[PDB]
Amino acid sequence: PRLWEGQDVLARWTDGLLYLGTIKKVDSAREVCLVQFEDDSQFLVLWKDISPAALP
Amino acid sequence: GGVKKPL
Ligand SMILES: [Zn+2]
Ligand SMILES: [Zn+2]
Repeated sequence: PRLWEGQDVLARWTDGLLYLGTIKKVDSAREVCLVQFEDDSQFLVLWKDISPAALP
Repeated sequence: GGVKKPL
């Protein structure tokens, strides 16, 4: 899958800035992921705000 | 999905 649990990603916050995050659980039906950030916080992030932290 | 753009 293009996204998976434990994948390192870049996620856009509402400020418009990208943060390094880690995916914890993916919900393909809602195009949403659980992402945890360097402060251990967790958010739900729409797929359109997620990109892999790795080039193909 | 993403942004819908016209041609
Ligand atoms: Zn910690
Ligand atoms: Zn979509």
